[PDB]
Amino acid sequence: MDVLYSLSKTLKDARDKIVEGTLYSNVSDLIQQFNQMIITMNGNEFQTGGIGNLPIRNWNFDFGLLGTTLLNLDANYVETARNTIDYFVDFVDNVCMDEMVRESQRNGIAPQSDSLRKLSGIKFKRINFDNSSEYIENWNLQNRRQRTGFTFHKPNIFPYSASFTLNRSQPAHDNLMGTMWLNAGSEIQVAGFDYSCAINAPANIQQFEHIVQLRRVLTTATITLLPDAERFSFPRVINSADGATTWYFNPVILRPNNVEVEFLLNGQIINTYQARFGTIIARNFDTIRLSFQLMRPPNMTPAVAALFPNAQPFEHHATVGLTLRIESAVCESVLADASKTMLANVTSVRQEYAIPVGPVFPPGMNWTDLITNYSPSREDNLQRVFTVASIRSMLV
Amino acid sequence: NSRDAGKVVDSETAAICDAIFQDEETEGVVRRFIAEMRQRVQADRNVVN
Amino acid sequence: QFDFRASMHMLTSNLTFTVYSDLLAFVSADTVEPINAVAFDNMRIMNEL
Ligand SMILES: [Cl-]
Ligand SMILES: [Zn+2]
Ligand SMILES: [Zn+2]
Repeated sequence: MDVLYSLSKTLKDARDKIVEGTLYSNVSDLIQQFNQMIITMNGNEFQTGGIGNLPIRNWNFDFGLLGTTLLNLDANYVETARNTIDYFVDFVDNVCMDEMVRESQRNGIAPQSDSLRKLSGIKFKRINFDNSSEYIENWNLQNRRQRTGFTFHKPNIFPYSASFTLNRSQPAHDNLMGTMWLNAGSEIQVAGFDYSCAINAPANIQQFEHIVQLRRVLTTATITLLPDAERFSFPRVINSADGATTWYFNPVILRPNNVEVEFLLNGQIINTYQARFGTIIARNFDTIRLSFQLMRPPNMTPAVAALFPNAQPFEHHATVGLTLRIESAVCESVLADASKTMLANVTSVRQEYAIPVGPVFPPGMNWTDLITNYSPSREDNLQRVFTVASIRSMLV
Repeated sequence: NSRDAGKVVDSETAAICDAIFQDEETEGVVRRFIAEMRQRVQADRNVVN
Repeated sequence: QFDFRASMHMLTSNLTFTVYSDLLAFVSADTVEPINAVAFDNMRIMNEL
């Protein structure tokens, strides 16, 4: 992986720095590293395999070194370097694609493709040089069992889930108490509804609790909390739990009462936020507990009092909401996020070559299924393929 | 003035290079290039630059 | 004015070769016995013997 990344970085530096008119001293060390790479790769036969519709490709390396002959680089030098760089970039892209499409249950973090297994030999270790990218840095640190994290903007940590829980229900679904929620990507939009508006509650208070167990621990997370859940504030016709019938939801939004957001790690209260809205910081957590109360307004204007009678039928159903958005976080494990293209790149490569479903990832690299059952083997394979994809993105 | 066993063609080029190297008004980059510029002899290909 | 950038070139040639003049010196040429010499028609030039 480090040798593959070093090949990619050397090629990127060659493409960026070996330009017409540049001083010889701007490329001396680069020319040395590039010639070392050429010498190391020369005389080696590589094969990128035929998994799926990915074509079998053979790679031969017999390339002359780059001289150091002109004070300012000219067009001939750049043309020769470009020829060599184009061949090497094609080879690296094919190796990255071949590695991206494989997976293993046991040694998911180890190289899978023949080309990358060969590049892991001692003879190619000379190619290795500066490993500065976030993913290669994290890879190297993780290989040494050092604490390191990936920074995600809007981490895709919540598997998609749009469902409800009815705590009070009837066959006619006209006096309902429960909770709705959408957990999607970095967003948790939850709502608690009471059709009776807590008329018969012990203190005219109805308690709602939403617990979300994150599949990986998130640290240094910045989160936006908003009182209302816009997704559950309009009338809806909702299928029943079994799907036999459909019930009616006619929300009227009230201010959530005694809002408490608890970010827990190992069952301990790491962060607590009471009636606090806006931007909050969760240090290090793996569970979110949103507890909020629907309080029947003790004092109502005649219209409000008309909304909520003392008994059935209930035409307007009192709903309280909560919106949580993880804007950014740090996770020791790789995750899909809004700003990076690693999941997209791997999925596109697998789809465009009809890679048969393996024994590790879900079909089509479905992110909901992946994160839902984010096992250690899946984590290893995902980290490997994401690192390969990040390496590939430097050239393709 | 070569620091890497450099060679040049011809002796007149050597005289010119020494004169430019010793000149005080020469650019530092040109001086370093004279000190570093190298020939390339590929005996397998039967080529010399 | 003398400009180093405009005057520094790389001259390329071969490392070494040997130039030959008398090609036919590379040919070992012998002849049949004159008694057995034949003409264009594959018969002996002189047949009276
Ligand atoms: Cl955004
Ligand atoms: Zn953004
Ligand atoms: Zn139902």
